[PDB]
Amino acid sequence: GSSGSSGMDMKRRIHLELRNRTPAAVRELVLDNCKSNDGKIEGLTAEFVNLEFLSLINVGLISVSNLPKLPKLKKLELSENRIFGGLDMLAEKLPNLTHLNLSGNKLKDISTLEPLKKLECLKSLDLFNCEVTNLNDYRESVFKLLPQLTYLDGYDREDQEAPDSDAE
Repeated sequence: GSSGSSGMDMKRRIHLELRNRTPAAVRELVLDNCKSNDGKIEGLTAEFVNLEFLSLINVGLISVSNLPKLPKLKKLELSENRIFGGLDMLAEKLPNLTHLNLSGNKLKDISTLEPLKKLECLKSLDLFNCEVTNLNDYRESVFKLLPQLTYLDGYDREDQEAPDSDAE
């Protein structure tokens, strides 16, 4: 509720929130400081279809198959996760995924963004705290693979940091 409490299964928490109103009537819901089941979302329900803002950090997740079909959700905050690879389910699940943070994940290669080529909407992305960031010309090793990408690590092609307001 008011005082952030840790050590609570996803579903268990999500419930405390729904108490306000249907899970399909919500728009912004931060599911941070929660406990997932062996890295398997056992709460998030497709009902969130409406939801647009989804914050997932320090949740200790490894799988991204459970993720419900969210054709609306455009922003997906993901950090401090154990996502090594297999970012394909996101291409189909979130076909309109524009905002996606991949800083901190267990991505130590470029192939981890192979299935990301399908998504021609990804405007902004972050891959900080990753071995891939070290790879030779990593900045280019990502652009060449993902042409649709406009922003990389905050900065854009012109090497100009992203905006603050009125940002789609």
